[PDB]
Amino acid sequence: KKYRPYTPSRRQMTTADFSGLTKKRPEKALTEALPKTGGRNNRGRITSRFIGGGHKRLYRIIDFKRRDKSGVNAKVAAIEYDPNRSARIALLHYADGEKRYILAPEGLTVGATVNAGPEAEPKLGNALPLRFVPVGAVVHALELVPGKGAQLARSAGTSVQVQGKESDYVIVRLPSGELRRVHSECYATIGAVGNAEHKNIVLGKAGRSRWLGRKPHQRGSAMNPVDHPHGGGEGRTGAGRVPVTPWGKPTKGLKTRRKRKTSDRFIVTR
Amino acid sequence: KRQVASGRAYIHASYNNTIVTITDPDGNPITWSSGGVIGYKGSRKGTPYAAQLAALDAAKKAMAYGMQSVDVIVRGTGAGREQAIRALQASGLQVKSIVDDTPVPHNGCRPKKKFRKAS
Amino acid sequence: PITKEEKQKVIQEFARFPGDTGSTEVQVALLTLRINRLSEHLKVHKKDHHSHRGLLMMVGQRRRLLRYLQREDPERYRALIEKLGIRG
Amino acid sequence: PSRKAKVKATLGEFDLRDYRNVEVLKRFLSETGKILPRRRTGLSGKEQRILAKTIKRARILGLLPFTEKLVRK
Amino acid sequence: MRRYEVNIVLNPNLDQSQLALEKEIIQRALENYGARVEKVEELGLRRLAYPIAKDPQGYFLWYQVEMPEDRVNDLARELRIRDNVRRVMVVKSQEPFLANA
RNA sequence: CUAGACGGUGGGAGAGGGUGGUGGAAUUCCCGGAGUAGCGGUGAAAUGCGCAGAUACCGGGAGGAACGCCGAUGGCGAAGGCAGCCACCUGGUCCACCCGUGACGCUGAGGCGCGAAAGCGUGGGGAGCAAACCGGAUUAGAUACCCGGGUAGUCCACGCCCUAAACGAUGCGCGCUAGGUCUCUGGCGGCUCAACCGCUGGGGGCCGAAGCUAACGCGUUAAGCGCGCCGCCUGGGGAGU
Repeated sequence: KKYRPYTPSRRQMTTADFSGLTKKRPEKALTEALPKTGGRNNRGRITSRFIGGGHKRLYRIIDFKRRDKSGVNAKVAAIEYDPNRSARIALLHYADGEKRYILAPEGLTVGATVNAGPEAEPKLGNALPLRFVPVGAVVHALELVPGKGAQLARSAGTSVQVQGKESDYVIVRLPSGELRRVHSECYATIGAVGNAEHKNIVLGKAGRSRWLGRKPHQRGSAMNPVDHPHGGGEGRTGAGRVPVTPWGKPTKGLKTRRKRKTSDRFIVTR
Repeated sequence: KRQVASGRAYIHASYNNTIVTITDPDGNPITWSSGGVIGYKGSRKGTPYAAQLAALDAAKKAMAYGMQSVDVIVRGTGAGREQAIRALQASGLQVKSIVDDTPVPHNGCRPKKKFRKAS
Repeated sequence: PITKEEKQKVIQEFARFPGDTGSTEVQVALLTLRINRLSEHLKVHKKDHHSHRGLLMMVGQRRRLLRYLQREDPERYRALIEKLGIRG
Repeated sequence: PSRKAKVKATLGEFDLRDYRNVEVLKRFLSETGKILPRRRTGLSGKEQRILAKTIKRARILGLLPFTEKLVRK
Repeated sequence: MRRYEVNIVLNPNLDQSQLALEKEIIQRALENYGARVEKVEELGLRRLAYPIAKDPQGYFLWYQVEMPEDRVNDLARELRIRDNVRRVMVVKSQEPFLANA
């Protein structure tokens, strides 16, 4: 009884609890193609990760933003949800050669303009150098790759405030990693998310997604004397700050040193 | 390494204690001195005697690098700058301004439980 | 400007005799007519209580002239009802 | 009781809004940053009600800081 | 549209060249902006008060016009956004008040 | 028919409201810097931070929330409640010039709105401080008052209760009965006094014959004189069972 819009959150019905999905869409026929791709689940003569890993693969396809531009004039109209994650994915337009999925701020009916050109339009735009951040509203297209540029693919967050301008030239915050001023020299598409919260919005029950895309997990403690200690008591656990094969359940920190994060401090989470 | 002679001193003051600052013509300090150095803080500190023996320690590491002329300004409200006054010319120094001010939040924050209402 | 500028048209158009300074044609109409830019105070200012009740004094007049036009001359009654409807 | 020098509105070539030829905002103003209450205000209070923001602009506009300096508080 | 009053300030460090260029962008907003223009005077250069932008000095200007309400929420942002302009104040002028005069 | 109610012109007043950028003395701290032995805090002390550089001092930085001075008998305000620049929108308010509609109205268990701080939930959020919990310490005893930390919390959206030494403890409205002391505010302008003055209206502390209580005292904003109607009280406890 709050956000936009229709969340199948059935307040206890019949084998379909408080769901939560979709929105509006013009409904597109079906995607024209899907370069390269391949698949999922497992790899390298083995398998890896025993959590999730359903049926439906691919669909996502690349989304190379702006590698060139120099003068384009686009338009935008339709749109289409598709990648592995519920996040929509826009629909772009133009008429030159390729398509390249493009990003999508908030939803639109029948209009727009677009230019993708350094100094162009207040509204929706694309390609342009980086110093262009007076206010720095919703981004939803950030990226780290000089010639390239893409990154994110999720309807979660996608909104960063840009810092000032001092030595070492560092600015812009990031989704959820507090205070970590990153070095920067690229671009994005600056636009909203469309159904922000809509990314981890609850489902009814279990058995219509976890198989149907991903896989059935909520486990722990193998109770396996061999490499899995957790398991061998009257029904308690006693001591043992162990997770699995003594992997340290607690923080224990991790990656540091590194290229970057050598002048990109402050990354602590609460 | 200065030997400028004509320097200043970011004097200060506070209730419980007080701490004097001695810097150069533009800001960079030096060291520090006080009266509550040796055993004098619990109940002892309840008197300006602290601000008293404050120069009788500073001169040790201050009036050594040629400094007999210091600016003088009042900062903060101390338990007893009165004694600190004795550290005036009585110690072979110098004075400058009679300026006496102290910062205070014009409700800029949340002080203690009580801080408003009249009558 | 808010005085009677807009009301100027309500003189040779929606009014009584030449110079109607206070008839139904130019009475409660101004109220509903004001709603056009009145509900405009709802984009934000939704907390501006010092203006929201400023309309509470017209809640009556808006539907006060009833037992006088329907219960007699239907003219001043359905004068322009079919242009605003009743009970929303 | 008792007050200070005779202060009010002798001249009038000025204006409580024009900046190109600001005068009273400096001369008749407090030797401190304290927004004139009524006494030392010189004028009274009516030409101060809105005056407050008329000069406060200077603050955000860098034209003025916060307050000045004094003695004996 | 009605009578207004705006004042813009930015980076004076640049010579008169790159310091009075934004004016051009305003010119396009004087004729090519629905209505037209009004009057204009220039404060020239009046020191602020306390240091800002790490410098107690600067250069100033000022204007006064009339413009489309819609383009307003973008007219002043147009230049305030960049690291240049940092303070702006649009005010519908029409009948302010005078110190008994 | 216009005294009431109602809308017009022309002006004015402020902490009325929703939204957006933020102005800076702020104070906890991240870091470098100068670089000594204590800081802190009680009426006497301490968990803590000390030999890792503590206390403090210059700068670069993260931020959240608050808005001194004006501030006083002040204003807004049905009231709750509200004292930084500007803007989109907006509420209630003021006299003169009457413009006209022409009784068109004041109240009213029931509802709709408000819904003092805090308290519920979803997501966010975190500097300062704070219920639980926890320390040095009072004293015989101390889950009080000192100090030292910190979670929900004090914070943005939205959905709840409907409450308090919520008070002019006195329900809205009209007419009326000596005035004065003083204040924020609009207007007409008297030998045009160039620092003035009268007259008139809105809000607000005070004094009194008189009327009223059993007073204190209300005292021009009436508890003095009535009225158009809803409310409650009817010996206390137990009782908001």
